[PDB]
Amino acid sequence: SGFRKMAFPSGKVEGCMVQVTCGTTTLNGLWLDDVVYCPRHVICTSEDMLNPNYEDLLIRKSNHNFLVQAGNVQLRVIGHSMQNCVLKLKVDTANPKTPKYKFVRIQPGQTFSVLACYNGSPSGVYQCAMRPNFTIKGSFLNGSCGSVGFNIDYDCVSFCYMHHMELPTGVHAGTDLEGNFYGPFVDRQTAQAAGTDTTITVNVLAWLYAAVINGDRWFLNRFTTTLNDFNLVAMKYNYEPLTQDHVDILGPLSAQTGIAVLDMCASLKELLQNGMNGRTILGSALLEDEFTPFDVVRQCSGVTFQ
Amino acid sequence: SGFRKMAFPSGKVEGCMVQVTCGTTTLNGLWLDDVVYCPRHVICTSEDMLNPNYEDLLIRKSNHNFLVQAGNVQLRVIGHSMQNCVLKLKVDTANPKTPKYKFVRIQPGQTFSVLACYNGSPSGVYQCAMRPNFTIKGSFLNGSCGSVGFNIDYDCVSFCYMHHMELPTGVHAGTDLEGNFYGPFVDRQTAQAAGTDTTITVNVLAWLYAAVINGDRWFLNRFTTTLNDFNLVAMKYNYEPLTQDHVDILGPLSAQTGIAVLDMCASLKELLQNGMNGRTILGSALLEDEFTPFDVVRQCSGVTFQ
Repeated sequence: SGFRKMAFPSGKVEGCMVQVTCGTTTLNGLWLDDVVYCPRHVICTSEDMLNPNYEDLLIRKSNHNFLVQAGNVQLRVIGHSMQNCVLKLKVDTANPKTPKYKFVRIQPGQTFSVLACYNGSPSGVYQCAMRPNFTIKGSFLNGSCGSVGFNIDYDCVSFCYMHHMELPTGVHAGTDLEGNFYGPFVDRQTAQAAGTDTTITVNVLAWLYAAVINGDRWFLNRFTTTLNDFNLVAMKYNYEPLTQDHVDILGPLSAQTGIAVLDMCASLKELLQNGMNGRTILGSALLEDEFTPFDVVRQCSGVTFQ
Repeated sequence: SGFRKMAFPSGKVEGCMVQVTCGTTTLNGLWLDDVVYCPRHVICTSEDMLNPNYEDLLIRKSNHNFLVQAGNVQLRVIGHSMQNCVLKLKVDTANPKTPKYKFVRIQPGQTFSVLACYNGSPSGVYQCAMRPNFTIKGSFLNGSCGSVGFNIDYDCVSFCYMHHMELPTGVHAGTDLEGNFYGPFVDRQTAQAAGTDTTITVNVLAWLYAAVINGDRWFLNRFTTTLNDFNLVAMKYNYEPLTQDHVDILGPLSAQTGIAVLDMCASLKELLQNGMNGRTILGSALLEDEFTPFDVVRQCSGVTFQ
């Protein structure tokens, strides 16, 4: 029993982290096979970030201008190219620790683990979600760009995020591993403001199922609802509209607990309208939305990775 | 910016996890040098757990009765001994992935990372604290015993916890790596109830400093207090008494923010008496007590491990 915000084991990703320095800027890179991936703003000074022309700035950079260090050893850069907002630095040595991996572009509402790194060295691991406004609420200081987000299915690491930017409001923006930003954000130090931080309804419901499986049952009420009636309440509280696709995804948790999805929706509706009255659910005083239905099943079934 | 519940990178510990089977019971072991450490209740059936005589049960076990598997390969058990509540299984091969390590017995209030494992395979990593009642609030299913808790300082893993038991109330109990339980708990399936779940005051204060460093400043008030006056409020709310030792430990965070420790205490006192009025601090609707002052400094300074 017990339900915790749980990250994936990070060892497979630790073995891929390197330090990348270009001129005076140092950040992290991801070394997979004979390629190191990093944010293209490694080529920028802080002055450059205000209005960078990346193609022009890149002209002044050769292979030998990218210093790549894995622990205490250099890697030799034999080619480089810009793909969207990432650089691909070809090195002469394939990473002997390369795991099985894929690059995936995730949907808003999906979760992943972040290995926060500085100077190519892992500092910590935590769980994030891609918010509906395409930001993430991470923990990133200077030096952390190029840290990655990932999921693991057995022995395959699916990389889905690379950190690039901190917005003036303290939330975070980045790209997939093909270098395309999530949402409308750009790698320029400008006025970029995030849209509404909407709550991920299907994730709240999954977490309520996790609470029931763990004995936290006080919020179960005598009511049910419909999708359209629930969504009238979802909209007022800045919750994502619940769809039939979401109902289908919650099917297994509904079967395990014997609580119909729409009955759980009516419980959530009462929590939104009445608050929690100073009570807690799984040790939280607010409605948690960064566990997916898949996250709940994994943590409740003990799925492992090798 | 951003502050997250952050675990240590788990790769150094992943390489030490093995599966231990004795008879029909399978759990996890920790392989360091040529010794595998695991809970002694690996020798018990579920019936045995009601009133086990471990010395008697162990008589019926020989080296060859302990099946130890690292991934897909057996390890050969060449000796075994009981130390308190752990078994030490001597194997004929030193773990080639053994990190620099120490065994430490932690104090209540200190935090650590848990690598939850099943059948010797890591499933996830999360952050815990040793509660003042000597329980931990973890996430452990059947199969998870022998999972360990640890801290890392640079390249040295300090192992501090091994999971043994789930209490009927759903909280968790275990030992240090010398096999001595934290608190009064025993490895027997009996009525063991936890004492008061007291809040770790020095950790709440550290987290309030983390909030200020991140721009969450609404709870700063115009008041100060004294240790004795604060502790009159701490006692009413089941908070640990704050001591001068705690004040000294918070010194660096006080210096960085310019907020005197006793001024932060008066802010906390108002939060305890008035509640948070539906507001949040670092995304939490309650007062968080599982970050130590050291955890805050590390996460706020970007300390790394290699």
